[PDB]
Amino acid sequence: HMLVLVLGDLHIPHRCNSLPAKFKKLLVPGKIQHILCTGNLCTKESYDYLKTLAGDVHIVRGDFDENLNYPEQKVVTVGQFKIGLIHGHQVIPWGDMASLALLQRQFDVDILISGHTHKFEAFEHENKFYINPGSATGAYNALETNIIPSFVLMDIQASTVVTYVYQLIGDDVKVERIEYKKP
Amino acid sequence: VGRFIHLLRSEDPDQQYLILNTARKHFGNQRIRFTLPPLVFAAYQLAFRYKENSKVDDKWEKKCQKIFSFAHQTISALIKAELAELPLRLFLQGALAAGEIGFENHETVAYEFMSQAFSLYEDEISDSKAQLAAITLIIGTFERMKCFSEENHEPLRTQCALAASKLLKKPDQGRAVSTCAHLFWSGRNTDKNGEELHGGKRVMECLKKALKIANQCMDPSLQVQLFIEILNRYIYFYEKENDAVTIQVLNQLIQKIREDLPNLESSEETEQINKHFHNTLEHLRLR
Ligand SMILES: NC(N)=N/N=C/c1cccc(/C=N/N=C(N)N)c1
Repeated sequence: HMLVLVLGDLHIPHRCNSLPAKFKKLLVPGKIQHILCTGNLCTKESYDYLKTLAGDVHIVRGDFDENLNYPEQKVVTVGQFKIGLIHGHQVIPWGDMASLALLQRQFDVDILISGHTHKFEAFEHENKFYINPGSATGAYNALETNIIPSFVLMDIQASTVVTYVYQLIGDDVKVERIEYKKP
Repeated sequence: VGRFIHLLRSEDPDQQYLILNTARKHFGNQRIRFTLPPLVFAAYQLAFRYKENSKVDDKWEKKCQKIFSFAHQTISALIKAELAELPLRLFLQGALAAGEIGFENHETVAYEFMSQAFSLYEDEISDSKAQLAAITLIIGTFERMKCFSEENHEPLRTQCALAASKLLKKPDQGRAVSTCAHLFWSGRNTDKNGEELHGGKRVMECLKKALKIANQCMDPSLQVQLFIEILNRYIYFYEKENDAVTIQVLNQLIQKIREDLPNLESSEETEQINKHFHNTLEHLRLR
């Protein structure tokens, strides 16, 4: 019913030159409706690319974004779900589930999307859902040596969201399915 | 652009180094904002490559030293070009990388990188928003690092706390001093064999200071918001099994918030502060 692309930590041109060819092939205009982006693009160029894929694009500010136009954080409502969005360099310790949970309480969200770690995550904790799309370009990160290019597609239908994680392993795109229902 | 360098991946790290150096030498002062940072990240990437070759390359430590010199010097060129925000961040990333790679004198290099960051912080970061952003990044980076002995960890720790306490705006101070709590808890040093400091009493001093600071805010909406944020910080350490966080402290703060919350002006902003508190209570009751 409702398709939402979730991606970020591109880090072009700082750490990477572009998205993998296989991801670009999968990401075609007119298919996705909403984009939620965790930031670190890190230039207008990448914003312009995202604007090709959909009309509704929401971006939050990464630590290396040049465009300080972007908000630190955003709350977007899609259907029955209240969805929070933040890059995650402000969440300390970085990637800590408990610190993420503090923010869910503050933002009052069913789902919290964050980045920064360059590692895909999708899990439920105290009946709330947490998503990290990872880095779409598989960008370098000091704290993790095996970075896999990843992004997420949320299929939002009524009180259920099916999240598909797309991961580039070798020259092969692998897909996983995670389901979350509102309490 | 400089994204060209990302397309060049020699299988041999020694060839990568040459490639990197010829690229840097190839690169006016306007262009380098976009042209030099990729080189810095490529350098960090190469250092990890040398570590991964530690069993096979007799000279890997020396090459790592060279790479960090190159990065230091490349970042310095950006400073000269009248940039502050990006060089600060590049220095932090350099400290991170050096921290993670156990080459000879990595600690000294990590410390130099952190110092450079602090220097740019003190001298060139002018706006309250930029300062709060930069200090949060400094704290967040340092909290992940495990390479420093106590003799080096403590000055950085107290420097973070000092910088936090000296932000202009009392809300900012409150948040920043509160965030430093994580350095005393989940920060690590070599002394403790890479285990977390779990300095539970010092965590309490931080949160106490943040409360004292939130008490000095005259905006009532802002004061209560900070109170609820700090409560949540107290809850975080409670569940992490900090024995210094007592139920008396939790309940007193809960009670203060209940006292002050009805006083607020009715608004959307007030509704969100109420929901934040309600969500906090629900978490404690229902888990
Ligand atoms: N380094 C980058 N990307 N941008 N600006 C650097 C710079 C140079 C001189 C002063 C400042 C301080 N800026 N303060 C704000 N609020 N932009 C910042």
